[PDB]
Amino acid sequence: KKIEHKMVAVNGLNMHLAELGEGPTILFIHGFPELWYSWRHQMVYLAERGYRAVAPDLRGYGDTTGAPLNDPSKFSILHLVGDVVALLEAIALNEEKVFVVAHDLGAYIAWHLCLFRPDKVKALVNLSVHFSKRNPKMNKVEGLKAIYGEDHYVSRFQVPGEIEAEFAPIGAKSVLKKILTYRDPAPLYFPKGKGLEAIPDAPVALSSWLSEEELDYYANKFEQTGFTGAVNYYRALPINWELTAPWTGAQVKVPTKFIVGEFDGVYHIPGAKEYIHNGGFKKDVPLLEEVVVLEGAAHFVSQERPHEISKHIYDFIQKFT
Repeated sequence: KKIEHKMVAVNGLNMHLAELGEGPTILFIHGFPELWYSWRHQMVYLAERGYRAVAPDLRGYGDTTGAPLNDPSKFSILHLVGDVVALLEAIALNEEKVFVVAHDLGAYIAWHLCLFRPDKVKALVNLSVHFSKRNPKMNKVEGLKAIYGEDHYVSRFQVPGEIEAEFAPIGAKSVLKKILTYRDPAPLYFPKGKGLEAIPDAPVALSSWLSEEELDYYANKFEQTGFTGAVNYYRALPINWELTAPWTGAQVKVPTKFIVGEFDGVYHIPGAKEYIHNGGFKKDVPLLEEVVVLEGAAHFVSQERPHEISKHIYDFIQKFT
């Protein structure tokens, strides 16, 4: 029983989907800059325990085709939730509700799926990115720029072609290696012309979870696709902010478990810890169960602590039968 791959017509895309197992569906939604492949350990673990694990490559990523790279407006949170809703209708026709597990920008998508269509989701496991209450004063790009300045990765990703040109002489493999193995709680910085020089390196032994073969899987895909599709998600943040104004004050009503690594940059955004632990998060997400912080772990928890993540998913979703 190997992982099986197929292509599915969804919301104007030809979407690549990996799938393993039979039983109730768990949809796994990857983040940046990742692929379905980031869920490899979880898919095996949950498939072995009687679930059908499905992990697509998102719009602009891997083997999923059809989104115009030159228009970041087509990577809005509304497009992305549209993709997911369409995917579910296509592949989980007889399950009114499915389990969802998501990481990073996937978790951002998943929060909005749950806001827009709670009728589709049975329970949610989100990793790294907590619910963000929409700030009426300004968009997230402006918020983060005001705090961390123009070199902050989100700011540097904004102008089309600028980050792509920065990465071009470096090559996908080195960029991915540097990002995947990053462990410092500061956000990533890409000062113009400096390549990867503003990104500190951790001791090598701390990235032993990533094999060369795993790294090559990612690098091979991104060499082909480039980074534009992925980076366009961040270029859409300003319009996402405008487009989500209808949900000011709305709660996420899906049962949820949130898990984050101690050294994850998003977890160190000013105010985030307070929001997460001191009640704000629970107020917006009333069925949020106790938050989990993984000691000694950074951003890519599914790959860095696969057993801990797989087990946390399993134990949570077992509560619903």
